[PDB]
Amino acid sequence: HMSAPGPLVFTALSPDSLQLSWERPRRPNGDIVGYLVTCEMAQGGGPATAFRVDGDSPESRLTVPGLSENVPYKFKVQARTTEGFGPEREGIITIES
Repeated sequence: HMSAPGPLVFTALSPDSLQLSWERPRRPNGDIVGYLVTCEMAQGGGPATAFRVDGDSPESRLTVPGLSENVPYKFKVQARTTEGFGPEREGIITIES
């Protein structure tokens, strides 16, 4: 999926927050203007948080708070282009300590 963001890289910062990073799509389908990051418990049924990332970068980083430990979170990152959204890159992360 070359139009999708690179694989998500999770850097857990604390019991309740992590940094998510991703490389821009190797082959964007359109002009990337930002990203959409959506976070929710992987098990579903939970609240989702959407983060609108403004702009593009070879690698983008986002700190995502309001998490918890021992709960897998599913992150979905899509490039925002001038024409729409690119395909999602998904990544699941659990923070333990």
